[PDB]
Amino acid sequence: QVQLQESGGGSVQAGGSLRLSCAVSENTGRMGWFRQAPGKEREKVAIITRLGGYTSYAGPVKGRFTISQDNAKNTVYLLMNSLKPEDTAIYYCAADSRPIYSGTWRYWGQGTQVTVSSA
Ligand SMILES: [Cl-]
Ligand SMILES: [Cl-]
Ligand SMILES: [Cl-]
Ligand SMILES: [Mg+2]
Repeated sequence: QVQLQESGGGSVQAGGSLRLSCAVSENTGRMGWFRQAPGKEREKVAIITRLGGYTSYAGPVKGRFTISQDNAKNTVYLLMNSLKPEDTAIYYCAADSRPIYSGTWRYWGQGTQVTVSSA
């Protein structure tokens, strides 16, 4: 099995930044970040291959968030800039060695809450 562990969640002022990280227990072919707003379908945020140069982003975070990886540490990061209230959600990482475009991901982290507020 593969285990995953997210870190770096919390609450921040709108317009601020966060950086989520995800420890993956062993080498996998792909890794991704997902988010699930209240009552809503879980959605792709950003995905990455371990070896290629491939990344893909959800439209609404394109150009604000960046996915990156540290291969030596088996860690995947989600740098989140210019945060908006609509970025509020539980953020999860996932990984496996299924083909890059596959809709189902075999191994999931625990999630962490992200709350963005204007106040
Ligand atoms: Cl920022
Ligand atoms: Cl797999
Ligand atoms: Cl699941
Ligand atoms: Mg999209």
